[PDB]
Amino acid sequence: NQPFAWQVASLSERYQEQFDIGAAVEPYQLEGRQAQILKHHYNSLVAENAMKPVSLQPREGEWNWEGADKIVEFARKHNMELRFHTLVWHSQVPEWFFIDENGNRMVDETDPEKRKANKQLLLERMENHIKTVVERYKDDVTSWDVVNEVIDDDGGLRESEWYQITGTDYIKVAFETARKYGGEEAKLYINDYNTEVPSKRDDLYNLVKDLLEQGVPIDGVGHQSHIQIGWPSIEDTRASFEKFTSLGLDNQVTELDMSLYGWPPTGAYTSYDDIPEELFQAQADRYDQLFELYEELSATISSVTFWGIADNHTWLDDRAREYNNGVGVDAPFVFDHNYRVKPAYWRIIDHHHHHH
Ligand SMILES: [Ca+2]
Ligand SMILES: [Ca+2]
Ligand SMILES: [Ca+2]
Ligand SMILES: [Ca+2]
Ligand SMILES: [Cu+2]
Repeated sequence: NQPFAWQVASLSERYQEQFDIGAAVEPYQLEGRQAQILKHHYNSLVAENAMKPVSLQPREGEWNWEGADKIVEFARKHNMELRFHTLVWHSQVPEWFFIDENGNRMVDETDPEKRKANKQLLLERMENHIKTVVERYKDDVTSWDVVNEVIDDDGGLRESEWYQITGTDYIKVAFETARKYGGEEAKLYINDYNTEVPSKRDDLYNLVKDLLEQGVPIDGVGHQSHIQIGWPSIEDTRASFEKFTSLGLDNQVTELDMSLYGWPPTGAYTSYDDIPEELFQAQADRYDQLFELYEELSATISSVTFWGIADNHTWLDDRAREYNNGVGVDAPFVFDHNYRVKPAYWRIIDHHHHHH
């Protein structure tokens, strides 16, 4: 039976001078064993939910800073980098953004003069959101996820309310506004998932190149990295990192977890004790290879952030229950649901270098 995460060598120290090791957190996890785990193993942090647009400005001019501030205060106290998730997103965004001064839905507007008015009103609202946030946190944040999931899985830009109302300008303006209030040393990222899929990678590459050629201040690309034990391939991961490095962009892994399952995640285990040890071994093998890659590419990667700390709190539990009639569990980390280390931990902390 394995030792507890507080009883073993630090992950962040293992990867000193290669990349920071981060976790996504909620304010209420900043106590007890999870706080202990954070200090011991991570040197970087991101708010799982406290800094998303809906959390911070749920109605116009009503600002909810308290939870965000707590994460910032803990990062200050314990010398952790802080990434900001997220300034602009089609999801988890208040609907008040997309309603005009008459109470009408901007997406439904038909007359051109009013569509242009709506685009300017929406960009002003977006710019004000970003200005207030960045002015408040600019000295505490070291990477900004400026826009999140702007590329569609079937080829284009995502046809969200932002896109339908502003076209591509909400992206140009979010970056220019972040740069303006954040200063030159703010690092501005575009974040997305399935960046390893050739066709999505290319669409992001095209967007970003095009934005860079227009002088839009993009410093890096964020790779959410919601992966599985058998997908995506190391080769495809490698190709993705290198394509963006070729534009002179930093890469960060922003939301790493490795599901035990495929897609859709049926049929999930309903108990942690039901998970076979061969599956955990496979997870360890894959993490080893993944972190060997990261290391191969560490000049191109500034930060690797897991989307949580230990298996007892993961959005992947929700997603298992969503696809399995409300029951089901996932175990995507190197620390288990009781905070004990898993086979994956030993395989990413180790100094093995014999290749495979
Ligand atoms: Ca750092
Ligand atoms: Ca690095
Ligand atoms: Ca779990
Ligand atoms: Ca290893
Ligand atoms: Cu190995």
